[PDB]
Amino acid sequence: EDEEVLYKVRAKLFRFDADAKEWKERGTGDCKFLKNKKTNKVRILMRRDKTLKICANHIIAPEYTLKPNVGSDRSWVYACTADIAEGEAEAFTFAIRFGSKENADKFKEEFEKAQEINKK
Amino acid sequence: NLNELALKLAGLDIDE
Amino acid sequence: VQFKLVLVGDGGTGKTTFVKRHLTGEFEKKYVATLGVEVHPLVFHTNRGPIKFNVWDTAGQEKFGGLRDGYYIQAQCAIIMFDVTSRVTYKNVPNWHRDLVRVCENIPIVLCGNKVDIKDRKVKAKSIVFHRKKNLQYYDISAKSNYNFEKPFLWLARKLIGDPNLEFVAMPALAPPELAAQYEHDLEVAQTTALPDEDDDL
Amino acid sequence: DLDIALLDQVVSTFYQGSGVQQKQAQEILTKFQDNPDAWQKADQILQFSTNPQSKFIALSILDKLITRKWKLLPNDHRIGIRNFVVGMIISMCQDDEVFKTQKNLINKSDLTLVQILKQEWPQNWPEFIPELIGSSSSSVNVCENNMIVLKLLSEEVFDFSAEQMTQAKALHLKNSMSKEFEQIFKLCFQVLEQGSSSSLIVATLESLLRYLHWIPYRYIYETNILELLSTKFMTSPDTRAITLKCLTEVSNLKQDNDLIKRQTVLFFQNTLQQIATSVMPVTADLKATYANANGNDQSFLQDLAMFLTTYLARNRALLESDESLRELLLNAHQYLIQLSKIEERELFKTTLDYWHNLVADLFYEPLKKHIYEEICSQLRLVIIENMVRPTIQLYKSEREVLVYLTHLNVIDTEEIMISKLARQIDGSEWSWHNINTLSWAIGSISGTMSEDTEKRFVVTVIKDLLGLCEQKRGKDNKAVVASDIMYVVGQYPRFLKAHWNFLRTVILKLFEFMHETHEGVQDMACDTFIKIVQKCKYHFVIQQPRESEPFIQTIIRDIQKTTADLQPQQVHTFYKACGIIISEERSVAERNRLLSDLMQLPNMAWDTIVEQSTANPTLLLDSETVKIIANIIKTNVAVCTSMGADFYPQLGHIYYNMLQLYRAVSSMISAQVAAEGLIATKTPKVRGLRTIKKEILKLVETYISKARNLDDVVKVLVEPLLNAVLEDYMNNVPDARDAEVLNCMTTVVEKVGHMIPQGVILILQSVFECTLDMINKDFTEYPEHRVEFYKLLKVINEKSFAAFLELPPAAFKLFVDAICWAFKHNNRDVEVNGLQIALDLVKNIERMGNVPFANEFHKNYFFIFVSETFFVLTDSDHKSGFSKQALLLMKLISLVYDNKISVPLYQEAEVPQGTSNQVYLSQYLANMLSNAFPHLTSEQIASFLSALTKQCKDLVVFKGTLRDFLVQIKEVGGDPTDYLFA
Ligand SMILES: Nc1nc2c(ncn2[C@@H]2O[C@H](COP(=O)(O)OP(=O)(O)NP(=O)(O)O)[C@@H](O)[C@H]2O)c(=O)[nH]1
Ligand SMILES: [Mg+2]
Repeated sequence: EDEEVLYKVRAKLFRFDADAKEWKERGTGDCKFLKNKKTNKVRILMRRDKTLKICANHIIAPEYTLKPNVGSDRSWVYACTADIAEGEAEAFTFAIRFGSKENADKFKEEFEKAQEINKK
Repeated sequence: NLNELALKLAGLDIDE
Repeated sequence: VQFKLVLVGDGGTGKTTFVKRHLTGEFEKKYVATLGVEVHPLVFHTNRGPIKFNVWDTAGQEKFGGLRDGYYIQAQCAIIMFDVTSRVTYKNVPNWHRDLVRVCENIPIVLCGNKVDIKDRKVKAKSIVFHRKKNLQYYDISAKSNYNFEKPFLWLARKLIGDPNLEFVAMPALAPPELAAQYEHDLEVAQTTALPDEDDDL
Repeated sequence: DLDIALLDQVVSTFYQGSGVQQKQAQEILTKFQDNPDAWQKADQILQFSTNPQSKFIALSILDKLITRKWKLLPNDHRIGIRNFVVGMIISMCQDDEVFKTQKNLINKSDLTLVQILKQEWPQNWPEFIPELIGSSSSSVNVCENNMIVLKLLSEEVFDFSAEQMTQAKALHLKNSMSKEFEQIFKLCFQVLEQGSSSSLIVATLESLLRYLHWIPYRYIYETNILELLSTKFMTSPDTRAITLKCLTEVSNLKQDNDLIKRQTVLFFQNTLQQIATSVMPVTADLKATYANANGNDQSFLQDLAMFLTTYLARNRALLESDESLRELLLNAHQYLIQLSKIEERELFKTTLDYWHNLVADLFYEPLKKHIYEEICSQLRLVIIENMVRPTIQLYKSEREVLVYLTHLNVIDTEEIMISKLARQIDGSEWSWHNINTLSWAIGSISGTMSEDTEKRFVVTVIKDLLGLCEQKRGKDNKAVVASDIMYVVGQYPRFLKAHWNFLRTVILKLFEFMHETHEGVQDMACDTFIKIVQKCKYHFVIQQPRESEPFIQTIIRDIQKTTADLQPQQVHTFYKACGIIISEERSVAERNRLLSDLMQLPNMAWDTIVEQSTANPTLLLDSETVKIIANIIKTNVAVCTSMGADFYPQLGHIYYNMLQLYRAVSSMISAQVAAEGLIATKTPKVRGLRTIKKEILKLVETYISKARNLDDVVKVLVEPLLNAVLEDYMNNVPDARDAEVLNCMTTVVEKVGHMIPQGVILILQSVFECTLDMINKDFTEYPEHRVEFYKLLKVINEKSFAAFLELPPAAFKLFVDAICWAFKHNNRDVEVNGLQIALDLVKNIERMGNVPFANEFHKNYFFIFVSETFFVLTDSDHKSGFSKQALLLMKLISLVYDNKISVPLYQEAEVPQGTSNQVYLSQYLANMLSNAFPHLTSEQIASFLSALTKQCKDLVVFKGTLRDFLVQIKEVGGDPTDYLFA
């Protein structure tokens, strides 16, 4: 709570199992953009419903690129290099889906607005 | 007959 | 502070899928019959500290039964699982309970009816009564929609710790940290693969 | 041989270890257990080992040897293992350290002894029971463990025998224990009266609980055992829990004698006095006790609720006449009242089932309800405060009880609800949760008061509920109350029907709430609107006094501004609601024009689009145009849903263009599959196109399923539909075929299939062979086509069986393979459709008579069906369909023992001429079972088949013989005389 909530959205997060070519669910819950009041850096923290376990915890790096999935108008895919949700910051290729195309678009703007702030 | 009640509910509102 | 949990039930009811949902958040669509037993460590965070479950996911089918009732030794809590879309899995619940309370004869047990997400429900609510005289706690659960999927563990956690007011709480979030082209290869293959369950609400 | 010390480390790495080390010790401990001759080394582990877990695992290896290969052993192995086990148990009962710290091992040892008794007792062990009772006087530890032996024996013989042993074997054991019980009961009663070891007393009671599941009644009522359970053993918390379960089982036992009645009153009297003085008084708040969860309080409170309800539901009448028993009766019910306030839902369902039993009796039986006036008065508040949102099943039970209580006394129910409402207005009990539950209660008793009392009650509740909304600030607060008002007014239709001016105001208010952006309000407004329409349809279709037109015309004409800010799914509900009203108009021309006016907006949008899309089109690559089309069709589906046969004029306005749109959408899906591959079927653009096709099919299915003019269905509807959908299905790649096409054809065939024989032939030709190849490589791919495939074959086999006779012989052979393919599914819907099609098929062939087709069918496929049914019956992987398998098998067998198969089932070249089909059937079956189950003896197979065929006209007995066969194939050496059981 040493942060401020830039944006909050309901979403379901996927991780891609390379050695399988299948997507795997990782969590359903509230996805939040948290900007730290001390360092002004913004991050992704997403907790799963009821158990309240973290399934996404990484910095919105300005290097990351949001690209759509072949079979979804309401999803974004991006590669992540340092995620510490289970401990140990490892690289993942993530998909995130929302309830509508309106939210997936609104996510894409706030994700870019947070990417700017992150480098000042 | 009860138009006394109908006009109260016609006034039911959620905003303000 | 760890407790051993035996998970028993007929083959296909959802024991293995239910545990994978708590360890990785994954939902497995394929039925790979568990062989003997798979032991997994599961940890929850409560207002009374962390609690760890040594989950002994046992085998439903008899051909893969393994040790059978040998897996139950020194268990501290248990989950009996059945299929609300399969009458035969509920008919066998007294068989599973009979083997279980011959080895562990006063441990807290939860009875779970899985797959309430499926419309064509075959075991109606009013018919499920076996838990009443055997002092079992019952929950309608679904590993696919995550309906009541935390209730069985929260109940066992409250009995083994001894506080009826125990609750699950939020992990603290550590601050996140801040020659690669094989990442843009495995990326585009990820774009080529459609996300599963595109019709679901979320 | 065995390095026993190595074993004791394998087992310890398994139970107490972790990681890959435990996973490897796991897979080798299983390999040791399932070695077929590891039982020979159980000799050593049981006597040399220091680890009790190894002695447990070794007793597991013994149990599998005893249950399945006992009678194959040489005799002196059978007595070497017996004498051992008996000796090991005796050995562990004198060591007071092993008897108190190794309970798991002694119980597993007693179970293994009981497995031997099942095989050997009493025919080869007549001394067991008299010997077991002499040993009981030698040691308190042996007396207790012998109670564990007897408890486990009663369990395996009476409680878990029906599935595990043959009817003859179980009957033999039940008779054996019944003849020897007078001896067991003498010892059990002695231990209970002479004390004093608690661990011995509890083990005795836990075995008495098992006996009550059948022992005659004279052992309980004609001894002093009832006063012992109802007094001496209720005082100590060690024996209390199990004693309560025994008195619960006694309240269900096998009753005219006037003295058994006083004993049934007596033990109930003693039990609840002990509860009053030794546990807690009647006024204790059991809600807090249960919430604190101290010790076994929760388990005890659960057992008290089970004991009270069980006894009260059976013997309530024994306490209602005599006035000396009145305080006992109502005190027992006051405990139930206190138990009913415990917040634990599974327990609440237990007591609520009894309350239902009670208040039903008071509502029907005379001169009863005055006894329980104070009980019922409390029960009223208990349920009003725990009303759930309308589990769906728990609400119907809460409503049923509350409705009964309102009939028993309207006036008290009315004031509790008004008092609870006032305490909401003053704010002492105000909560979002508390105002919702109160509304659900006020809504549930609707229609039970008299019409004029209900009138005065509704206005009082609605009036005061309106002031609640005026007084609250904030939308979250006003939205909760506004929703509860609409729920209540929707729950009282009989009041709305008689006061049109008030009804007119509510609807205009729901229309107002539809422009509200707040969460859930629009969903509440639409749900309440259609809920009011179903119950007051008539008042919108007639010209209400002092207005100029039916209110439906007013609703229709400004439908665009009324639904202007709803979501499409909410708009579809609104149109479905108007369709309900329009169907009330029974003048055809007046109904058909209300239909025209209602469909005006979607008909206008439909017309442009067909226009500016035919001529083009490419417009259907537009994401937005596809959405506009789907919602136009969906709106038609909504209105057709509630109008049924009255929808036909609107269907014709769009039918031919809709089928053309269906064709055009079929092309573009095929185009983008060709341009981008199979992954195109997952893309949003193609998924929007498949939605148009699925929604078009749904509209046609919805109409035909409800059509009344069946001549119109055949004449104008079927033939343009078949041309549009069948060929497109047949010539698409399997990953673009819509399984809804099968479902549509099922609805068509089910209603008009008897009138379209050539149409059924063309349905089979286009979908049978190509869908069968989609689903005949595994049991997984295309679960939707799988289910719909066999729903279609089922109805075709029921309604147009001639279609299967016009199949080429190679295709008919594929039909039979698909029916047997369905047998082997574990998927429930596929498997029962499969067995049904087979059963419906042999009856279809039976009613053909003595004709070449019927004869050739029996020559080619009779034994295939006999053997495929025998396979799923005896493989333990399809036990959910045992009933349908047994019945299909019985029809197959009876066909031969009634000489309904005229041809010989064999080839003349393989058996003496003149041999009856019955004799060859017993030979084919005898050979088949011998190759499939080689460990069966020849006498087993002969006696089983002898019993099975002479019983092929008695299903219940037939099933018992199949069940006996399923037990004997799980072991070696079963007695063939078990099939003479009936
Ligand atoms: N619709 C639905 N399917 C479920 C649900 N839970 C599990 N399944 C499905 O049921 C099937 C059985 O999965 P599984 O977890 O292996 O059951 P099991 O009891 O562990 N089998 P076994 O006892 O032989 O090891 C899987 O295909 C799974 O997708 C559920 O909640 N809903
Ligand atoms: Mg499994």
